[PDB]
Amino acid sequence: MVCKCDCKNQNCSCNTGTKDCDCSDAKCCEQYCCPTASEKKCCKSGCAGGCKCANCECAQAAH
Ligand SMILES: [Cd+2]
Ligand SMILES: [Cd+2]
Ligand SMILES: [Cd+2]
Repeated sequence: MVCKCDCKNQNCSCNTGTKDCDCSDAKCCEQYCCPTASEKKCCKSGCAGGCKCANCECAQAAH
């Protein structure tokens, strides 16, 4: 329920893009791995860096 910004990620509804907590309408304060997963859910949320999903910015070869 809202991230209130000031998270441990980037481009996650904060003072660096959108207005304030605009990402989704239920969750956002998650621990993403890549910038293409913050509000793209390009990969399963929870990746603490270097996951495996090649479909995301982490690489290029599907997940
Ligand atoms: Cd991932
Ligand atoms: Cd990803
Ligand atoms: Cd990743």
